[PDB]
Amino acid sequence: PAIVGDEHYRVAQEVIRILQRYKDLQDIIAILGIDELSEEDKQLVNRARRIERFLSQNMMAAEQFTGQPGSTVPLKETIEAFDKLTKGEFDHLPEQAFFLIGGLDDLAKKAESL
Amino acid sequence: PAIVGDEHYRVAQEVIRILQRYKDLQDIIAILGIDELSEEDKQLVNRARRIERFLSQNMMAAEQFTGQPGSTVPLKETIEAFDKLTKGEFDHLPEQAFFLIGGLDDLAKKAESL
Amino acid sequence: TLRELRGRIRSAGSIKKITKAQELIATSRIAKAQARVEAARPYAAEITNMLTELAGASALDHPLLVERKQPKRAGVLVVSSDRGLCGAYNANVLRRAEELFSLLRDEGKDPVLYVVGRKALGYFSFRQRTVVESWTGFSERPTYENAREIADTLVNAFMAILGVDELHIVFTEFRSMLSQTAVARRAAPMEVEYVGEYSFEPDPETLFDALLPRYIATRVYAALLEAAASES
Amino acid sequence: AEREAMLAKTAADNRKSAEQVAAAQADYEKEMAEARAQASALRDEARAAGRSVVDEK
Amino acid sequence: LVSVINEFKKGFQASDLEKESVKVRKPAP
Amino acid sequence: DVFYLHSRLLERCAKLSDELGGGSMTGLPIIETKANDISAFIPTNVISITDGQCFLESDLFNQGVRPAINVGVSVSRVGGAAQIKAMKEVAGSLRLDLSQYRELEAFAAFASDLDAASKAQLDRGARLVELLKQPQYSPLAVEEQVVAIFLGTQGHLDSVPVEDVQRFESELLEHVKASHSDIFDGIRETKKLSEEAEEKLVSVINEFKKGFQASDGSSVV
Amino acid sequence: DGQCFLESDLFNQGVRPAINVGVSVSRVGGAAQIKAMKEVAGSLRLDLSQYRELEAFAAFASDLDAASKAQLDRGARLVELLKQPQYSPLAVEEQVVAIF
Amino acid sequence: DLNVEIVAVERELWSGPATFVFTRTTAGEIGILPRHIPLVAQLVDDAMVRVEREGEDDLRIAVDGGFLSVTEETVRILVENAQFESEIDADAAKEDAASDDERTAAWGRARLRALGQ
Amino acid sequence: TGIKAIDAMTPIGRGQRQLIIGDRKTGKTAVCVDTILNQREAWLTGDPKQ
Amino acid sequence: LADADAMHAKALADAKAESEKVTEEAKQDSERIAAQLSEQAGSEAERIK
Ligand SMILES: Nc1ncnc2c1ncn2[C@@H]1O[C@H](COP(=O)(O)OP(=O)(O)OP(=O)(O)O)[C@@H](O)[C@H]1O
Ligand SMILES: [Mg+2]
Repeated sequence: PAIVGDEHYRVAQEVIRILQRYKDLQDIIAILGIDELSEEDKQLVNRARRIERFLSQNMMAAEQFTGQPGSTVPLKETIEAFDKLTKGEFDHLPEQAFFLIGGLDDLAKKAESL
Repeated sequence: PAIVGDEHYRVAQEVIRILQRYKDLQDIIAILGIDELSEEDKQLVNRARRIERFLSQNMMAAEQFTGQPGSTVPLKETIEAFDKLTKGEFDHLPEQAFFLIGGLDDLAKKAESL
Repeated sequence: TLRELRGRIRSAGSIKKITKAQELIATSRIAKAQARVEAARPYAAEITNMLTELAGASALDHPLLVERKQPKRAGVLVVSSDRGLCGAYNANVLRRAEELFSLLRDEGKDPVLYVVGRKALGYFSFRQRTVVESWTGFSERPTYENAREIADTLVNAFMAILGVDELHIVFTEFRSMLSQTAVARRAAPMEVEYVGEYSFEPDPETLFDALLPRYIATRVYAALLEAAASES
Repeated sequence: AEREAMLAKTAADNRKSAEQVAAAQADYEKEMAEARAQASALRDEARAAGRSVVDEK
Repeated sequence: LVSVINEFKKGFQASDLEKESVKVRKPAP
Repeated sequence: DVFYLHSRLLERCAKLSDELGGGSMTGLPIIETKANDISAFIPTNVISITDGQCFLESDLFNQGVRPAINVGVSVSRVGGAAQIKAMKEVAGSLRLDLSQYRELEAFAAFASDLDAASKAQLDRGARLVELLKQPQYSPLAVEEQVVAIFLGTQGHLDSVPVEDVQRFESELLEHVKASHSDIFDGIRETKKLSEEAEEKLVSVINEFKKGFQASDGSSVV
Repeated sequence: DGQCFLESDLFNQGVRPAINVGVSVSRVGGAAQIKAMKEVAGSLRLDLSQYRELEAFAAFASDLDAASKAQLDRGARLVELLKQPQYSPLAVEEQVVAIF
Repeated sequence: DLNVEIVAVERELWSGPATFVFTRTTAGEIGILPRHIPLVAQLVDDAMVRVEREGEDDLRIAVDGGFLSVTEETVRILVENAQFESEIDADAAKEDAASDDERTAAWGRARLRALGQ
Repeated sequence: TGIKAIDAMTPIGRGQRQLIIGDRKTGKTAVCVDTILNQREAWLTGDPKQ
Repeated sequence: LADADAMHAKALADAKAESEKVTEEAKQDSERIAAQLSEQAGSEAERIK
């Protein structure tokens, strides 16, 4: 909390908690199936899928392969975006919308493109 | 298989397979108990105990280790006996019947003595 | 020493895999057992409703509703699992059963065992306590036939043969997933529960008498289902 | 009486037909399976003869 | 020796609460 | 300098540029690990030096998984660049399938209680494991390997019993070579499994299935 | 020519004098016994080793066969028979009668 | 139309609407059509139930010692164990009908009666 | 190499350095002799590039 | 009933035809395998020579 802002630490810890809970539920999903989870578990699984896919990014190193310039997401924008993700504000967009996109502007544009 | 024949090779490799599975299961059996194994694995364990004890033999040089005289088992009889074991024809006999016998006739005699 | 440690680290890994598999299979079987518990709720509710109606129309002198004049023996149906790895499930059930036995002795009643599940048989045989009848091999997947047999034996003992003047059932109630509590219920004689406020064929006395054993059977079945869910 | 006869025999004929469709299916499948098993045995015997001839040569 | 063992074993002293209810649906008995 | 001793050696094994003729020298050093201790000094050194490792384990050998490469632990840093396109596309899902099978192996006794997808993965993995088994002194040409892995990854073995997979593959190739060599010739000459060749291969697999006698007496279709 | 591998674990269990039957062995064997002792105790060491192995195996089995249970009983009685307090030697005749 | 539901002790067995229900209670044979007065009765040990399903053909059920309840909302048949006519094994029912055990004989006879004898 | 496991899971491209590592009597010399044998089809082509 | 009898006879005839074709293909495959293995044996004998 000291070197980074308290908001940064809170958002990062929330993301870590969500991802850890999802990693725990992976065994149940793989063996018992998604439908054997509870509604709260399914909501968390959707949110964790979207979070972990939003952790991806269109790297500059990939510009040579696709052409899409790489994104340099400002730290504040990443913090607020993941605050929105962990609070469920983007749980209604398709998972493919979160792949390889830097920031909320790119998220919205890709969502509208799907 | 090109030297000892396909039958000998198959029986030897099946015996080794059963014994390796038994060695892998011995950790489970000592703690979780035999009752918690799969039915196939339980049958395999019963097979493997008898196979281990049947590999024991009353050798001539060990008369002063056991009192009883030594025995000689033809290779054909060994292959036949182990094919029967690995295939199940002796699962009904007690495992102690397979200890220090050396042959199928001795197996029958010791089983009757039990 | 290093060889021993690596062998132990192998065993522990195999045991971890087996126990994780068992945990996930138990998660599945909890869902199955809870679904069965819910599936039997309609019959229980409807039989209870018609039983209340008949009791309203009945005389309420059935043997299962009147305490014996001097209770000598009190049967106890201890519902335990038939396979291990169930944690303190059996331990909790049998601790509650022993507490019930102490309470019965404090009341002068001599407990007599009916035991469901192999583990309780071992527990009671080690302690030189005789089980009059025992049923095993269905605690994981109880059917209504097992409950019918258990209730029939219990009711026959109650009516009687040395017989028993009372009967309790100790089992692990499945209050919620996190929590399962060993509870003892007196399944006979049943208390008449008057509360603030139909036709019957044949007359409500015979119909009520033929229905009450069915009520005991369905309650024993619900107890077995809930014990299976708690075991899982 | 004949009314009865017809009803019952019609019953049994719809029975025969329902059982005979299954019987034709099962018999065709059994004959096909036997033919395929004999073909596999013939191929296996050919392979065994090939092994014997290669070994002897 | 076997006879001795058997005759000795002949004389050897071995050391060996909720309550189910029917709701009557009427207010008084 | 023992590390150097091995390094100085293994680094001769290189692929030369086109200016030097384009020749290459492939190294297959063999190391005996005592009690499967890959953390010993020489094993550590040569694992560091080399580009990849086929880890052979005696436990897998005794289970009958011979040639006994412990997939998963075994790695090749060159990766798909060292595979023809046919094998690259066919064997892409093989690694994930085997990993899932090793994860699911603890559930082999409860296949009734698993999800449909999980049970299908377990059944697929057992047959893939049987598929990777291979008799000694009998290497398979790349086209035959492509067809064999195609049988398993695409699900054509899902109907064959596990204990018969080794035979079903062995006969099927023996059939294809003798009668439908166009598939092998296409894979060899073009290095990829074309769509028309894939359809022909599927048709021949299905035709062979009808004439295949499972060791248990059942039919596979 | 042999071992008498005395085990602390066995010593604490009350198996005194602590011979781990499995590890212990005498390669002179029956040649160093009187014929009565040899005949009475010909397979005793191997029987006890098998008993120990089975006791480790049958630690938590609840469906032991009749032969297995008989083997455990015989082995436990033999183990009790081989217990012996310090400074209480037994003549060879008494030893053969005991193992008998 | 009647709301007819047949509830086995283990599970709910059938819930389709019907126009007429028919069964032999311990005190005689009875038929129920909508707006029947509330009733409670015990089906005979070897009883059978006919449910005149409005849409398709009637449903014949072998019932094991069930109870019958009629209510302003629904007609309930509580069942220890029941089988639809299509699920009955005719040979098994015939064999059981001769069984010495009272329960087994009654169940087999109920199966025969539901099947159509 | 001709071994389905190696050619599918851990492919060896010429110019690579692949280590066959394992305890005794596990199949290493077998793997390498199989690899050597598998090159006969390439040799019989007569093309130095193969 | 008449249709089922005719279709059963047709199915038996079709099974006979399928068995004939299958055994013909089996003889063809046996000849192919024998030729391949004899060629292999000849090649191995020539290599030994
Ligand atoms: N794929 C295989 N299928 C069947 N048997 C095999 C296979 N690979 C090896 N073997 C057998 O396993 C044994 C060990 O083979 P190999 O000689 O190649 O081992 P190695 O690992 O080189 O060991 P060593 O240290 O003895 O040289 C031999 O019997 C060989 O025939
Ligand atoms: Mg070698």
